[PDB]
This record gives sequence, structure tokens and C-alpha cells, in this order.
Amino acid sequence: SEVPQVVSLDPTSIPIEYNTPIHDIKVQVYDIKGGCNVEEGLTIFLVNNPKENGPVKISSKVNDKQVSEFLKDENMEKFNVKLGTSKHFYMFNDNKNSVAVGYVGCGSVADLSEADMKRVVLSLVTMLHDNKLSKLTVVFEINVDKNLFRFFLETLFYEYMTDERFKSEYIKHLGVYINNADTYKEEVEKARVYYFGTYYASQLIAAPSNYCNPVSLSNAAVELAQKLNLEYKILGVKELEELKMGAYLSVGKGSMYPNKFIHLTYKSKGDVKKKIALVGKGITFDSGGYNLKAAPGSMIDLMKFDMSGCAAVLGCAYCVGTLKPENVEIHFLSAVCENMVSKNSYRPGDIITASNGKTIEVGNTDAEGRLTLADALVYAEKLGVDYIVDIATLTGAMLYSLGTSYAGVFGNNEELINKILQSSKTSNEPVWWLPIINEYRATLNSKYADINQISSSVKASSIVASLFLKEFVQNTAWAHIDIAGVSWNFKARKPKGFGVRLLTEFVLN
Amino acid sequence: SEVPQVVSLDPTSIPIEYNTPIHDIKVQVYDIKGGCNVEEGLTIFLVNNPGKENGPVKISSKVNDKQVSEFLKDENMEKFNVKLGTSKHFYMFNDNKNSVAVGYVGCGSVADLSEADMKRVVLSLVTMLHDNKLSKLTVVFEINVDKNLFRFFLETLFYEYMTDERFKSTEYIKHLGVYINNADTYKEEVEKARVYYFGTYYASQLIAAPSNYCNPVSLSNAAVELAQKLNLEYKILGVKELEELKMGAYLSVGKGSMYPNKFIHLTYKSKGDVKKKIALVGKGITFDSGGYNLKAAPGSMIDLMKFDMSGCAAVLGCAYCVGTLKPENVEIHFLSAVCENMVSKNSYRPGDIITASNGKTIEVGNTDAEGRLTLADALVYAEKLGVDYIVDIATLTGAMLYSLGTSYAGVFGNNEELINKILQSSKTSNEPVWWLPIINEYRATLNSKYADINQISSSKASSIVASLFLKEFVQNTAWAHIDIAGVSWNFKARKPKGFGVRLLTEFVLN
Amino acid sequence: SEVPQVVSLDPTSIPIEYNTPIHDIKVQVYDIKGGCNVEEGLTIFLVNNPGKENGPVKISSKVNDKQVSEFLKDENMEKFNVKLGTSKHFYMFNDNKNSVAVGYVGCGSVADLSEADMKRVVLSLVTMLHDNKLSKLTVVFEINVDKNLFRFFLETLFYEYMTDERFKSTDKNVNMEYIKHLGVYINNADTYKEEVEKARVYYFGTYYASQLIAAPSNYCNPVSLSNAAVELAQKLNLEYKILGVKELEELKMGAYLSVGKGSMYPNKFIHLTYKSKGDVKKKIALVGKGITFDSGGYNLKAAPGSMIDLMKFDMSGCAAVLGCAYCVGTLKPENVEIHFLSAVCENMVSKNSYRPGDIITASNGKTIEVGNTDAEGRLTLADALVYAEKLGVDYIVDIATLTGAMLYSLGTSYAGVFGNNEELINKILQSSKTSNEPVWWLPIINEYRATLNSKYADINQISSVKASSIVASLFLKEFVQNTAWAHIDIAGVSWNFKARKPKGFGVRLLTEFVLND
Ligand SMILES: CC(C)C[C@@H](C(=O)N[C@H](C(=O)O)c1ccccc1)[C@H](O)C(=O)NO
Ligand SMILES: [Zn+2]
Ligand SMILES: [Zn+2]
Ligand SMILES: [Zn+2]
Ligand SMILES: [Zn+2]
Ligand SMILES: [Zn+2]
Ligand SMILES: [Zn+2]
Repeated sequence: SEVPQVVSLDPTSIPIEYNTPIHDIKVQVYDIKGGCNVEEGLTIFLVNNPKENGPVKISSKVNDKQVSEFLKDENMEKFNVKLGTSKHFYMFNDNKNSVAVGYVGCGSVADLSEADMKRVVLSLVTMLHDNKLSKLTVVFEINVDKNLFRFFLETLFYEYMTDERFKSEYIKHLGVYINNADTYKEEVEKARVYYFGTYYASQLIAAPSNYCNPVSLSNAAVELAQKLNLEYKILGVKELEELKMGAYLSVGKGSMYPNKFIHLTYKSKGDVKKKIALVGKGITFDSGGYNLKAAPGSMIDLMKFDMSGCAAVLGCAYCVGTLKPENVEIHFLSAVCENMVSKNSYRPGDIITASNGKTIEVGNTDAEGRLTLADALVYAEKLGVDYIVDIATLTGAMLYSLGTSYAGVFGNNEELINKILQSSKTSNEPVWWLPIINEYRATLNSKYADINQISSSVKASSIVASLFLKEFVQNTAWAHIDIAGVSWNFKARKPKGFGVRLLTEFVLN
Repeated sequence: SEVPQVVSLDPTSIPIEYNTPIHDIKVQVYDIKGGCNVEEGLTIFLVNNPGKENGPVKISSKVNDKQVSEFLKDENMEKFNVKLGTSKHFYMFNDNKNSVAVGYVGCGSVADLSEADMKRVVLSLVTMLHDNKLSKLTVVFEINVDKNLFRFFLETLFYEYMTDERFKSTEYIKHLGVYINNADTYKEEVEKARVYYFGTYYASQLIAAPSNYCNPVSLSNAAVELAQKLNLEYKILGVKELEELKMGAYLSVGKGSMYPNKFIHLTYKSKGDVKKKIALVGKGITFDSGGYNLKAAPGSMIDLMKFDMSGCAAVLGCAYCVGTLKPENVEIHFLSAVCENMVSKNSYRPGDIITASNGKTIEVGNTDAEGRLTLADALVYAEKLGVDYIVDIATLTGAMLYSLGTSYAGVFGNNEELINKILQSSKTSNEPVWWLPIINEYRATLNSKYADINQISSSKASSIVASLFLKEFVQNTAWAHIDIAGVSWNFKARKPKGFGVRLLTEFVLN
Repeated sequence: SEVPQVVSLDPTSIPIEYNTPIHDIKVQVYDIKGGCNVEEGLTIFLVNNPGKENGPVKISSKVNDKQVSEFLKDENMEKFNVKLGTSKHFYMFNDNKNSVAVGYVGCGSVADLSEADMKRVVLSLVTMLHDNKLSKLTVVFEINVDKNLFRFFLETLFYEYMTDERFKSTDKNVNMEYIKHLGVYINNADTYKEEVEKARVYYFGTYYASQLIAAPSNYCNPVSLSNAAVELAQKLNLEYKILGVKELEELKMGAYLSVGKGSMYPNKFIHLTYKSKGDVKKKIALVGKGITFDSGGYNLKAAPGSMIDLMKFDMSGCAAVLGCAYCVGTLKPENVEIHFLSAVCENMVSKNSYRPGDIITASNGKTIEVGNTDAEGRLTLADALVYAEKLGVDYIVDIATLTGAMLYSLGTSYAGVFGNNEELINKILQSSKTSNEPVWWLPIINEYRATLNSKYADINQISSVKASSIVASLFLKEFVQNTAWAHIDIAGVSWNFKARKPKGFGVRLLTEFVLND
């Protein structure tokens, strides 16, 4: 619980913003039928043109003569609907009050993807960050379903919010005009919850490794559990030794921060008809160990993000703990540690023993995630659960295979895999199914240990890692989500909080 | 048609073996319900034991010989186990008092065998064939296989048994017996397998041929020769017709070569009425040096890059199978933009803007991404034919080794139905393929400042970005792209797989 | 003159846009003391707030419209701040009940705008011009600018506003609509009026240079580049001469000829000349590196970071020289004779290429040991400098994308200048100040000269002292015997990586140099 320090100026906790300006925003949703009022603030129309880079056309009654003249076809024709393009103007309305009116181009395709919507939102966020507004009103002259509408709000809330914890005028009202308004009203408060779960997770990821270490991360986890009335249990070195979790403990041998195993539990006050375990990779810093990240491209300044899985899980815990779904018992697990170089570090070639008795030959100390997850997976299966889903920034190959938008899912069960893809669809956190190819299993056959940590090959590293993990689930439906490529937003230089909404939709639906 | 030379010792054709020792093998299939006869040669029993770890081998099959039956009694066989890949050889005398040889191959613990360890089963069998000067091989199936897997057994047996000695200078069986239950249903698979094998081995021959032998002219010559031995309409476009067709992307790639570009266009048409028109496109880079983006990086594998025409080989390999089996109600076009990517005073340069045959201007960012340039023009041509399906197959991106590896190929496309047909074809051909996404969000990375489009991204999903490129040259036709860069070469055996041939033939047949 | 081809689809000339939409813009400058008329298009105020960091916006120019004046009152305007780069659009009706567009661009709180600051200001202006279909732009200067800062505003505005579509076919922009009129309100307008057409000229010289650079190497080759230059000389009535290979052979330019040996394109030496109608008090030779593509040769650019796709850029010096030729040929300065020189070739990999280790002989007799074929620029420049000095000139200034080390030394904004004469260098610095193309003076360190001592040849091409920009300047110095000479290394500043396009760097610098003596 007490965070060790090297000098007195070393941080002993992660700063967390719980009450964000987003929570102060009153959201009202109206149906476009009946006309739009353009009293105060900034009003943005979401317009497309099914053709490409075509002219903007507003087709919604505006209960204001002055702003209608502005929105006349001849004047709006100036402007085009290219995805992400926007223009906003300041003017006097009938009350000659100063109002701002504009649009965001939504391309030429009727059905907007999650990527398209983000681009729509970022442009919207760009106008909000340069204006001293009181109210933002968005008019939907495009087609979006209930899930995409919620995705819109979530993304708006998340991108609008700015993290100033390590640094030394937000809108107070949000208006929305849409067709089946009464059907969309319920998605508003769900978005507000999903946003913070993601933003909460983001905060942990963005937290530098001197702030976010195994001790402070587990401490932060306990505090969240306490605020939500979740049962919690933190395993220390002595208990981990008694549980024989040698793989997980080996990775952390070289750290000044003691290993901390995070175990939260949500249990429903009804009948329990589904037990789910969520496992997140919690490497507070990945130096690579003795296989130090020194090669051109390793991105070592990166590696505080190696606990993104843990963040997604804790972020998920917030959402579930807030929404309190029925008929479920959920375990939020993370084997948290730090992978460092020391006199005490574990070595390449070392043979270590996991909690299920299997000996593992370490071939690369930078492949630390599968070791911590292995012992985490054994712990999970002993709980007697229906599904085990782990989420991890495991392999960089994901950047070459799937890139920065879609995460990969691996598994031993097609039904479980299918539930994750559906959750990807309704949460709009894109996931693609990748195969666990049994032919590669032999490359993990060690000469001295029961199994290799790695293949001698760089061929199919994400798949080989899934084969490894597969060895630590005996008789349980299990899935593995590799978020190494999608976790960090390189363009915006911040986390995405990837996985929080995905996992929440999985538990709820 | 005439291959240019630098010295008089430069080869002017690819040596091709059409009649292989496999074709000389008389194959007979009998039903197990009648007993197995021995007498001659080597007889191998394929045995498993479902539900035991490495259980004892037990023969299940009446042997029409009293004392090879006594030899095969369980007390004698309990010794031995069915561990996958395990094999033993037996010497004994039959009823007549003559010397016979018998043995077995273990098929593991799983009732339903692999696609991969059927390969190991076959590989184990071939071990028995290489160190032996046998005249007859007999295989008894005491495992259960469906119609597709049996054909696959023969194909793999044929392919692995065969040895390529075309480039060497300074004992094959003549009969194959198969004992299997519902033999009468399986007999139809025998000649289909032999056809599928050679189409694959034919592709293998073209792929294995070094680049001084296999160049744009000689490969195109070989394609013409194939069209003639089959009876397909054929036409080869040289530099002059290609200029008239304005195929600037394809022509740029070959500018630095001593070998003129040759576009291969074979056609199979059924005498029936035609309900499906299909264009099959293969990447045909006879050698990929990388150009001015020279392969000087450590993982470049500059020595194996004769393999960069695997797509073309798969397409031509398919052409053999289709041309022999003569399917109904279908019209097939075999297309390949064949050229060589070299470094020269005449070679295309990084930064260059070139114009494709559909009018789109392209900024070349990397000369080693040459395949998509040739395929783009090949794809424009394909759509001009007015077909229902366009499928290209290519060793396009090295990233496939990192994504799917050396066993599974990746398939991309603009049409889910076509993707599923490729997928089904993967199951029945047993050439494993996995569906990968075309992520439209990465399309913006191909937006060039001066040309219509970039050839490459700056940025890493190179396989996905390359597919995004290709999609731009198919406007309104169902199209799929198979990236076999990772699976084309069998690194362990130091030989090609001829991957894609059987997949494409099963694709057109269904 | 005839460009050789590999296939018939190979381009045989560089496409050049001469009549640009910028030239079609009628520009008027009015005095602010008379008030601003707003009544079409978009009207933009360049605003400041001296001493208030992100301070409030306040318009201070009489607006000859009651409705627009009321809109622009301080009470309405304070909601906005003057943050440098900030911009806003306003919609309103004027007294004649017509809809007009008005806005502002923040010019910060610092009285004196830098060259970097002014560009940022302009960039924000062009954004308002893009994606909007305006017919008129009116710009109001509520800041203080001298004439060459004012001129810099128009040049940069013109340059950034213009979009190059020579190589688009199926993706030309559907919405490219240029304004037809440009209005400017400024104090003491009669003093600034002279800068307008000077800006237009400075703009095109720069854009012409940008066009040559942006043109890919299959379009822009040694032959096609010399041809456009000749066509350029003809349109300006300049004396011109292009040297082919065996004229170069019998001027014995072995270094220059070596670089092009591996190319399918013959070497072409550009020699354009401007002579004043009057008596000549200054003779100047301008020498530009003209490598239409730098592959590196047998020292191939294969290392991570070599940026081989960008190397069609290697003739930026040459382009800067021709862009200057345009400006000089148009403005017709007095008492001056200018030689515009460029030894053009392409550095390629071939059986005919020159090799590392080769000893070659320059036109002044000095033998050179080649240590790196990617150090080709100094070889072509060596012979060009000898040619230049034989012209009997007073100042020789060469401009070249010579060393990537400039990225490590000065970065992407400032070019480096080397020289053998302080008077010339300062003139370069003075022209840099008035052209607003930033240049910094770097030393030629003689102690490093010994690293060029070859065992067999008279001199080494390169060092074995990783201070490469200085070593290269030491090399170049060896081919100038008794003439004031300066060397401007633009390897770091020529290409705009963010905007993914050329800068046309050097044109305004070189022209201001010629104009001010
Ligand atoms: C340049 C294209 C990407 C193709 C190229 C290739 O993949 N080169 C690279 C390499 O071998 O290091 C590489 C591999 C994986 C990921 C990125 C880059 C392959 O040689 C080819 O010629 N394909 O047509
Ligand atoms: Zn690691
Ligand atoms: Zn890690
Ligand atoms: Zn290549
Ligand atoms: Zn290739
Ligand atoms: Zn060079
Ligand atoms: Zn150069």
C-alpha cells in the first residue's frame, strides 16, 4: 500500500480527475420535426451529399429568419461536404443576439463508420476548443442508429476533455436535434458513463511510470472499488509465492516496486447465471528487461502504456459498477508489475515455473506479458468461471498485421469469439478475428522446459503468443484481445482507452 | 518470343518436365471389404487409436494370407504405438513362401486427421519411399477420411514424392494400390488428384526455376506452350500493344529490365452456355531486386526473389487443371503482367509519377512495391473484359509472415460473397486462407500531393494498404486479392509449395 | 534538345503553368485613413494587441458602413482574442441590405512580426480562402509592417494560396475557385503600392522554382530541364547557351561528366545571361546544383533515413537559379551582368556509372579521388565553379542541396552560408534579411583541410571528420582561385516536410542580392 520512493520528490500516488467538466453538461435531445431554434451559442449541422465533395444543403426548418437566410441553398453552396471539412460563422439572429452557425461535412456515404464519425467529432472538438461558448447544438441531417449516436457523444466527451494533471471554459449545455428523438434519449446518460470509464482508463495509461507503478496502480484500483462498493482483494509477494506464481513473479524480480495482483469482483444482487473473468496486462513500464528496447523502432518512451489492458479492465469495472447489470458475477484481474534491468532481474535462458506446474524457458525478457498473463489465466480458471477474456498490449506485430484501428481477437471458443465481435459492433471499438494456427505450436516445444516462451522464429508472433496463452486454459472458453497497435493514438499523442466500452458491452449484452 | 542474351551461355527457355514418374504409376483402388493382398512390394497400414494417448496399433482388416495375418495379431502389434508420424518396417513370408515387406504409419489419437498432420502422415510415408528401390506401394486406410481429404492425400503424396532434378548435372514406384472403404465413391478422386498435383508441381517448376532461366519472355513462351498443349485461346502482349493500351504503371516497373514486358492472356471457354465469367490475375515479377529501393536490408531475402512470380505460376497452374478437367458453363481468363524489376540507367525512380491505363496518376514512393503497379494495370484490363469475378493472387507483402505466417494466406476483397467462395475453396482444396479486412480508415495515407494517389503509405499495415491501392482500380466488379507472400515458399524443404493452384481450381469448379 | 525515352509513355517535357490564377487577380491598395468599404466577398482584419497576451480583439479602422461598424464595435468583438493564428468568420448585412463576410486573423501581442510569425498569419488566411468560393478578398493591415514585410505578405499569400495540379487527372479538385480581386487597406498606401507587382514577380519566380522541384524526375531530367530553361530564356529575351557532352569534353569537365556517366540522359550545362542596358558595374555568376535525381550511385541511398524518394529535389539550387533568372529577366535591374549557371545531370546506377575510388580530372587540372558517389554535387559544382571563374566575374555564389548534415546543424528553417570573403557573405546576409529567407553564417575551418589530402590524387572528394557541410565547403573552395565566392547550403530548408511540397528557397534571396548592388 505504501509506495516506495528513491528520493522524497518521487510521486506516491496517481492523480485522478473524477469530477470532470463533461459531467456538468446538461444534455437535451429534440426531434427535428418542429423546426430548430437558434437562440444562444454554436449550432452545427451534420450534413452529407450522397455526390462527393458536393455542396452543403441544410434541409431543416430554422425558427429564425436571419439564420435561415444564412442557411439558404445559395449561400451554403459555397461549402462542401468533404469528411472533416467545417466552417462556422458568427452572426445576429432575430433577437440580435450573437450566435454561431456552421457545419461539419460527413462525406458522401449514407452509413458512417466509427472511423468516419471520429473524424466528424474531432472537427467538432476543434471548433469547441477555439470558442468561448455556453452551449453547443448539433443538428443531425444524417443517418445514425442508437449505438452510433451514443458513440458520437462518447467520442465528443472524450476528445473534448483535456488532461491537465501534470500541468502547472467548457460548455455547460449540449443540444441535439435528431429524428427519433424519444428513442435516442436513453443513450445520453449511458454515453456519459461509457465516456468516463474510457477516460478513467486513459488517465491510468497516460500516467507516467514514476506516477503509475505496481503499488500506486493497485492502490488506485482499491480506491475505485471502494467508491463503487465492489469487493476487492490485492495479492502481495508472500501470497503470490504461496500461489506459486513463478512466471509473473520472475518478470518483476528486477523492480523496486513489489508485484501487486489486482482482483476486483462485481456480483449481482439477483441470480448469478454467468461468471466472467477479465484479465488485463499490467506492465507499468516495459523496458524490455535485458532484452532492452534499444532497436530503432522499439519506442521505449512508449512503454508506460504496457498496462493498457489493466486500464481497460479497471475502466470496464467502473462502467459495470455504475450501471450494475443483472445476473452476473464479474472478476476484474490484473497481474501488475514492472519489467526492469537490475542485478535482480530475470535472465534470457532462465527456466521458470508457472502456478499450474508448467516450466517455461525464457527466450526473450521483452516477451514479459505472456508470462504475467499465464499466471493470471491460471488464477482465473481456478475461480470456476464461464468465460475468460484477457486484454493486452502483447505484440508489436499487430501494427504490421492489423495496424492502428482494429484490435485482434484470438480464442479457443467460436461462441465466445462471436460475442466479442458483436460487442465490437455495438461499442464501435473495431475488432477483427485472427486465427490460432495449431501448426505453429511445435515451435514452442522446448529442449529443456515443458514449453518455450517464444518461437525461435519472428513468423506469426501474435499467433504464437496466443498459442502460448492457450496452454494455460485447460477447460474454459477463453479469448485474447491484442491491443498493442490500437491502444495509443500516435497522431494525437494520447491513449485511446481502447477496450473499456468493448468489454462493457460484452458484459451487458 | 525470342529470349535476349548477354552471353551465348544464357538460357533461352525454362526446362519443363510434363511427364513425371508419378504419371507412370498405375493406380488401383480396392474396397477393404474383401481383404488385402500382399505378395509384392511394400504395404503400409494407416493406423490410429482414438482416445488413447499413444495407444497400441491394431490392424482391423482381413488379410488374405494366413501367415501375414498371424504376424499382424494384436499380441505381436501391441509393441508398437500409433503416435503421429511413427512408422515401422516388417519383414515376413506369405502363404506361397515368398518374401514380402509390410509396415504402418501412425495417425495419432484423433479419429479425424489434420490437414497439417495428414501432411506429416504423407511425409512419413515418403521417408519409406526414398531409401527404397520398391516396385509397388500399397496403402490401406484404417482411418476415416472424406472425399476431399483422400484427394489431398494423393496430391501431397505425389508432390512430396516427386523430386526436381532439372538443374542437376554433375527408384520410383510403378504401381500404387489403395485399400479403402467405399472405394467405389473414392475412385473418382484418383485422376482429379493426379491433375491437381501436376498443376501444383507445374507451378512449382516455374517458381523454382532461377531468374536467368525464367524471365518475362521465356515465361510467356511457356504460357503459350501450355495453351497449345491444352487448347486454350492465347494472346501475348508485347511493349507496343501495351503502350497503345496506355499501361504506364506496368511498363514503368519493367523499364530497367533487359527483358521486354509480356502480358499473358489465356482463355478457357466452355462449349456450354456461359453463366459465369472469371478473370484470374497473378503477380508476375520474375525477379524482384527492389529496384532503386534495393533489397540491401538484412531480412530482405534477395536470393529467393525468383519466387515473386508465384501468383502467375498459380494462375498458369490453374490453367492446366481447368484446361484438362474442362468444366461446364464457365469462361476463364488467365492474366499476368509479367516483367522484371531491376536496377539500371533505364529504371524507374523513387518519386516518379506514372499514369495507369485507367487514367489515374500514381506517385511511386518505393520501387520495391512494384507488384501493385503491375497488378493495377492488370486489374484495369480484367474489368474491361466484363467479368463477374476478379481474383488476383500475389506474393505482395512481406508483412504476411508477421500476420498469418507460412501456413495461412490472406484474402482481401470488396465482395463478401466472393470472399466466402474463396473460403469454401480453401476448405475443399486444403489450401488454408484467412479473411483479413480492408480498413478504409487507412485510405487517406495514399493521398498524394501531386498525383491522384500514392503508391505506398508512409505510415505499417502494408498488406492492408496495398489492398486499398488495388481497390482503386476495380470500379464496379466483385474482386478479391490473395496475398501468398508468406506461404508461397516452403522454407524448411527449400522448395516452393505451388500454393494457390488447387484453391483456384476448386474456386472455378464450384 | 530531344529527350530520350525507354517507352513511348515516358514524358518528354516538364509541364509548366505560366499563367497562374494568381496573375489574374486584380490588386488594389487603398489608404486606411479613408475608411474601408465592405461590400463584397470576404473582408479580413489583421489585428494585434500590443502588451496583452491573448488580449481582446478591437477593430480600429473606420468602416464606411453603419451596419458593419456596429457589428465590429469593441463591445461585440471582445469575446474574441488576438492569439497569433486565431481566425474567425462573421456573417452580416450592410446598409444596402446585402450579405457580406467579415473576419479577423490574430497577429499576437508582439508589435514586430518575425518571418515565421507572418507565415503563420498567412497560413491562417489561406485556410479561410480554401473550401470557400470567394470572388474577392480584402485585407486590412491594423498592424505595422515595413515594405519588405508587406511584400513578403503578398508573396507568401500567393504562394500558399496556389495549388499545383499538373499531375492530377481523375482527382483534380472540383472546388478549386480562385478569387479575381484582391483589396488591401493599409496606412501610407502610396509607399506600399510599389511592392505589389514586385511581390507578384517574386511569387512566380518562387513558384516556377517550386514547380521544377515538385516535378518528378521522369518528367524533370537533364534534357527536359535545360529545354524549359531555354524556353524561359526565350520568353525573357536572355542570351542562352546549353553545352552538350563533347563541348563539355573539350572543356575537360571530368568531374561533372563523371557524375552523369551512369545516366541515360546526356549532361546539359545551363548558361543564361542577363546584361543591363547601360554600363556594367557588377558581374555575377550564379551556380546551382542541378542533380535531377540523386540515387547515390554505387554508394546507393539504401540506409534508413536516406529519403531516396525525395531526391528529385537535388536540383533545387538550379531551380532557385532559374527562378532568379525570371525575376531578374522581368524587373530588368541596372548596371549589372548576371550569369545563371547549372551543370545538370542525373546520378544513377549502371554499368557505365563511375565508381568509388575512381580518380577523375576536373577542368582546372586537379585530380580527385572519389570516396563516395553520393557526394556527387560537389563534383558537378567544382567544374561549374571553374567555368564561372573563367567568365571573369566579381562574385560567385553557388546554391546547392549538398549535405543532409544541415538538418542536424540548422534544421529546416535556416539555410547555411559559407564563403571566402566577408563582404560577399554579409551581402548574402543582408539579402537574407530583406528577402525574408533566413540564412546563417557557418565557418570554413581550415584545420579540417588535411582530411582531404589524398594519397594518390591531388585531392579527396570527401573526408574519412564527420563535419560534412564544412568539409564540402573546403572542397569547393579548392576550385576558386582568386574570386569572392559564397556557398549557400539549402539541403535542410528546400523541402517543406509538413506541407509535403517544395519551398522554392533561394529565389527571393538571390534576386534581392542582385537588386541591391
Ligand atoms: C516494399 C513492400 C512493402 C514489399 C516488400 C517488403 O515487404 N519489404 C520489407 C522487408 O523485407 O524488410 C518489409 C517487410 C515487412 C513489412 C514492411 C517492409 C517485398 O520485398 C516486395 O517486394 N513486395 O512486392
Ligand atoms: Zn515487452
Ligand atoms: Zn509488454
Ligand atoms: Zn518488391
Ligand atoms: Zn514484389
Ligand atoms: Zn548524393
Ligand atoms: Zn546530391
